[PDB]
Amino acid sequence: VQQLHRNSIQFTDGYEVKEDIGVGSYSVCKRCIHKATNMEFAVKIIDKSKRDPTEEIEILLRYGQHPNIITLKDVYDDGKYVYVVTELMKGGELLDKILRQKFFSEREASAVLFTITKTVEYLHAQGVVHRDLKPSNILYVDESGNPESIRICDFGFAKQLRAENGLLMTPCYTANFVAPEVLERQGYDAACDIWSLGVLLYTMLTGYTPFANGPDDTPEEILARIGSGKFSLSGGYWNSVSDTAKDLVSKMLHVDPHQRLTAALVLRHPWIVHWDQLPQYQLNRQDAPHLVKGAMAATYSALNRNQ
Ligand SMILES: *[C@H](c1c(-c2ccc(C)cc2)c2c(N)ncnc2n1CCCO)[C@@H](C#N)C(=O)OC(C)(C)C
Ligand code: NA
Repeated sequence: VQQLHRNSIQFTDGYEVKEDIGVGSYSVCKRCIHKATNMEFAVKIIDKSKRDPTEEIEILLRYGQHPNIITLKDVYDDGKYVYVVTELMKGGELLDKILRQKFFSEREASAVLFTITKTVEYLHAQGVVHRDLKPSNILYVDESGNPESIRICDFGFAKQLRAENGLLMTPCYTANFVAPEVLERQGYDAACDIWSLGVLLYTMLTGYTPFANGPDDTPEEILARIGSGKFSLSGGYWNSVSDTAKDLVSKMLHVDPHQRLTAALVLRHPWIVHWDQLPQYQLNRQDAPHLVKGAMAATYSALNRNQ
């Protein structure tokens, strides 16, 4: 792999390291400054002895050109750590910014889901599944609040479909070859990416998550809700929401992964297609962004205990 950058020169040579902006067990995101131009960037630093970042980086190299995918700017490998330099996101988490907008509308929500689902329809069509589309991994690059500034930002769990050979495959070229039940697994992962977008949508419309009330909810109870197939689309915050939007929600959160909408079908839904008939007036939402952040972290911690 030309992703063998161990031979060139120094990250610390060309950038000034600033503060952490995110932390995990085998990687860290810090903010940084390109010494020569004084321009700001983010840099995920990845421990090579703990994880192999090759698939993330390749995916970023091939698809980072997408207007709604985080854009890779540089990358180093001093041997022990890979330094992945990107554009720095100045708009914060998308869902959080939206929840703190008292007058957010259905029309806005549809444009947001369009932009995001368009992006995942493209990834899926190129054989990529994200596997971890939580709302905290979707950010705004600036504070304009335009859909154009949405970025999906972490591909640390993303998977590119391959044949046994180790050769890259698109869902379209299904001739080979390396297709043993791996078929169904990719098919299920893309369905989980859609589910995650259903969760995002639910929460945008009403200001709460469908399967968790706060960070204190036990993982067992969240899983029971998730597996019950049942969730409320009535009353309170749901009264003021169109029936077209509730319909789309039911189909993106459909408990049956085989009945769950595809990205392609999501974009053919009237709530996405006839945006121009969607109301621009206020939605009636709960106002508890921090509680939601907790419930969201709870929902994914409960799902990701194994993975
Ligand atoms: C990293 C992160 C990034 C970022 C994403 C991807 C790559 C290759 C490099 C950096 C980033 C950017 N570009 N702008 C603003 N904030 C950014 N963060 C921090 C978000 C808050 O934690 C994180 C993400 N996404 C991340 O996942 O960090 C750990 C893996 C948890 C350490
Ligand atoms: Na991009």
